[PDB]
Amino acid sequence: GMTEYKLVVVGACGVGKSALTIQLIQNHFVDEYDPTIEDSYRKQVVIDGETSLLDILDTAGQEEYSAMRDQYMRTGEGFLLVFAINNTKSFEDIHHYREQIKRVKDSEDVPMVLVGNKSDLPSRTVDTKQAQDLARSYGIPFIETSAKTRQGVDDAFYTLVREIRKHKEK
Amino acid sequence: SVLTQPPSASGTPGQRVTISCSGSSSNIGSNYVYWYQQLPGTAPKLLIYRNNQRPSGVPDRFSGSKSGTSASLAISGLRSEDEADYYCAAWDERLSGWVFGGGTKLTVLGQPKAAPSVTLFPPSSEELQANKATLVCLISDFYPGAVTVAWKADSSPVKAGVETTTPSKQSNNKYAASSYLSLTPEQWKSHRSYSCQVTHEGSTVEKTVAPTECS
Amino acid sequence: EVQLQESGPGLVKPPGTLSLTCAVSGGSISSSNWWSWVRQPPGKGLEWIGEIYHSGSTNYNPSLKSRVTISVDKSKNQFSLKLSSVTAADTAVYYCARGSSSWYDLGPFDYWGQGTLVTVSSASTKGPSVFPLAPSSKSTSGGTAALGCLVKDYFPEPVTVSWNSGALTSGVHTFPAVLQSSGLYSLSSVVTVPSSSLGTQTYICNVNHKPSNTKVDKKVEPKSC
Ligand SMILES: Nc1nc2c(ncn2[C@@H]2O[C@H](COP(=O)(O)OP(=O)(O)O)[C@@H](O)[C@H]2O)c(=O)[nH]1
Ligand SMILES: C[As](C)(=O)[O-]
Ligand SMILES: C[As](C)(=O)[O-]
Ligand SMILES: C[As](C)(=O)[O-]
Ligand SMILES: [Mg+2]
Repeated sequence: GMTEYKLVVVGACGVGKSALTIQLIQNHFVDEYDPTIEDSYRKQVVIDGETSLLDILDTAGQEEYSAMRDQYMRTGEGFLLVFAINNTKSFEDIHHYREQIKRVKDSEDVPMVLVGNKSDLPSRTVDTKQAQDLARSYGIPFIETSAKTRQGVDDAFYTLVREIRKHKEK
Repeated sequence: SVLTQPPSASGTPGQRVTISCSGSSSNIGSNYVYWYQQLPGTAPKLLIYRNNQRPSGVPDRFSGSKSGTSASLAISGLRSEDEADYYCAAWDERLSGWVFGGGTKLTVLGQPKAAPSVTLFPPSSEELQANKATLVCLISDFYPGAVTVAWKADSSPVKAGVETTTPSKQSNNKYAASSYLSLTPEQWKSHRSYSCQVTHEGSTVEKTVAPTECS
Repeated sequence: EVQLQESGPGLVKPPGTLSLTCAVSGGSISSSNWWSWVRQPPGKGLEWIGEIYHSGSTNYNPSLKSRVTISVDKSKNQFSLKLSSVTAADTAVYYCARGSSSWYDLGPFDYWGQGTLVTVSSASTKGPSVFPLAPSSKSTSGGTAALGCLVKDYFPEPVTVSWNSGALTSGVHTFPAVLQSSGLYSLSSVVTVPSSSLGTQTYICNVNHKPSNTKVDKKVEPKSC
């Protein structure tokens, strides 16, 4: 009954991976967090009444192609594809992450959620409809999050968990 | 240590060597085994996890296995760089603690003989001002890690005031040692000569210093 | 690459309490890992001390349970060790480590600190006397010459030695210390340099003895009558 969900948060540098993760765990906004730190975190939550154990891997940059690093990622059951809305290139890298995720799990069917972060900014360079379209071509939801105001943070993570249930219960 | 390993293992280069680790039902019988490699002067490094899986930089020739209450580490392509201490570890249900084996020092046999370099230093003028006198004999880069050091006041052997370390493995699998002779400034100034005499595999290197000389 | 560094007194007198701290860099103390203390008596094998999780939960080696306390300080991103009623049996190298990953188990010790020798004894700290080992017109080896520093009569270990404040790395050989019958240690550090630079280049050995909070920079100059 006490079930485990292993989530991986991926994305380009500065998109808010550490920001979104720490908001979910420690319930506050970290201003300037070390970009190199890659850690796992654990949190007990109640999603749709079910008490769940959340293990989240907040990835940090230097992507590697050692076998163990692949083994490290295969442990992930869901993947938050995170980009910033004021970063045109972080959105262009989304497919570069999705291809690598499918490669390590060897599957065309991997639970993922597309996340546009920093939705509190007045300046925006990535249109919402532009990301709606890309999400449909993958079959995954799209969440408009802001780690600074904690808007849609739980919504984005909880959705990834729900996208995991509809995979082991098929 | 709660687990049991042989204190030492030997192997000629190229051959396969085995290191055992004996436990009981509380620890190895019930739980995963992990192996660690420790080079001289450094912290241990994970070598095998979950009985038989390898981390990065751990080559093909390292393999582990677990049967019953017992575990084994196998090294096939034995290189000289494998000289190290190896430790097994496991969780013990009865003690509720992590337990280790006593460790195994692996020795790679058949390495070539090397004669020691020897440097002998007289007392510095500064130490003499402080009414002290130490002769320093430094001995490095020798294989079979066994030497004997004899000191000579002129021609007569001197044993009082001699302190000699045990040979210790350097970073290049060779050995180093040093020997110190403590004298009074009067003893130093009286004799015409002092000598450090190092014997290694039947061959001897003797360095000599005198009070009168001064570069 | 999480990094751990242990800091604490090098000498503790018996009945006293050993206190050590591990500063953690490149990783949060609040990650889902277990923070361990391990020790190793010199020349002997490893021995586990205890564990702590960031929530405050601990597991201690049963043989040490009554004397051990492990704490976490998230504000400083540190965890610490307290070992009371020390005896000579507690003389050892004490590593701090991180493991039991919860995301992907690699064992209890994925990452290690470097070490810091803790000596439990009844004798008192003594800082070293540093004397130059001047290269003589005898101790040369052609285009190459050996010079050094004699580090005498210190307690406890360790002493570390660098040359020219780290700019001089190649050719350095610091020898293991000798334990004299007086209970005091002595070592030598030597460096090989071109004998054509003995009049030009300055050579200074940097001797560090943390147990007595002493640093000595000793100029080693050519020998003169
Ligand atoms: N305004 C705003 N800034 C954010 C948000 N999320 C992250 N940031 C900022 O973006 C910078 C980098 O975020 P970070 O979590 O380190 O991204 P990471 O490199 O992927 O881990 C930080 O200085 C944050 O202050 C957000 O939702 N809104
Ligand atoms: C590859 As490793 C034992 O430094 O986690
Ligand atoms: C066993 As050692 C402690 O001699 O490897
Ligand atoms: C915290 As544990 C010793 O059960 O990995
Ligand atoms: Mg980050």
